[PDB]
Amino acid sequence: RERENESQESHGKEYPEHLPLEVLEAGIKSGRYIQGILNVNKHRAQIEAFVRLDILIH
RNA sequence: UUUUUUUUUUUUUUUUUUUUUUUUUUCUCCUCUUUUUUUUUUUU
Repeated sequence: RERENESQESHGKEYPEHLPLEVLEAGIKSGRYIQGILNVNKHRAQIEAFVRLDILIH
């Protein structure tokens, strides 16, 4: 019963689609976007992703 | 004492041409474990 619910609450997209750069120019300048390097743990490497300014990406 | 006649190896040579490696399939796919990540230092 789960199966149909998880498979029909997934539709036909897997990842957020990207977008242009001038957006990122502005989003920086206006002050709503930080940007740094990104590393990963290695015991847990599918979950524990960090964004060195640390932002936990789950 | 046994004369005379019954052809034979197809004729021909003095014709133009402006293309080009290959060639045509097989789907989506659960990466297991002390961690933040250590870090100066000196002898190459």
